[PDB]
Amino acid sequence: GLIKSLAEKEKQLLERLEAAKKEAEERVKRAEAEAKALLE
Amino acid sequence: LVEEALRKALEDRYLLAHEAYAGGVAALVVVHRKEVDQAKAALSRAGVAE
Amino acid sequence: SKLEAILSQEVEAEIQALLQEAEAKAEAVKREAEEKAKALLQARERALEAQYRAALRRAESA
Repeated sequence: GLIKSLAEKEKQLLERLEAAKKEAEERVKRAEAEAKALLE
Repeated sequence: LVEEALRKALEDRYLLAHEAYAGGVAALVVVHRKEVDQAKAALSRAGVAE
Repeated sequence: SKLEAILSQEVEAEIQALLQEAEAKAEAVKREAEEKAKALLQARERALEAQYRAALRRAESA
């Protein structure tokens, strides 16, 4: 019944996953920007 | 007895907790969600109740 | 725990997968643009030159 351990790790990871998604979309949005410019 | 049921299913991939209140200890098994059937089943073999 | 170790590595592999996914979608965006821009420019150059060749024709014809 290690509790603490398992009850910290699940938080730490989670907000790292959240963050991943943001940086991720940004890359698409970068190419989107470039897409916009290149036509414009 | 339950601990044995759990031990067989869960191994060590559970960390197994109890807190007293007299007349027994209110108990938790924490397992992965994935491990859940095996854990519930350990209770089932035992006849211990939620 | 060993228990949380698996949770860590699992979540982390999703982090890695999102970024990777994103890159491919970015390329896909990228590749639209390239073709599109090119595709716009040719046809309208094309058209003007025909409107040129035809324009002089009428001139000459006068």
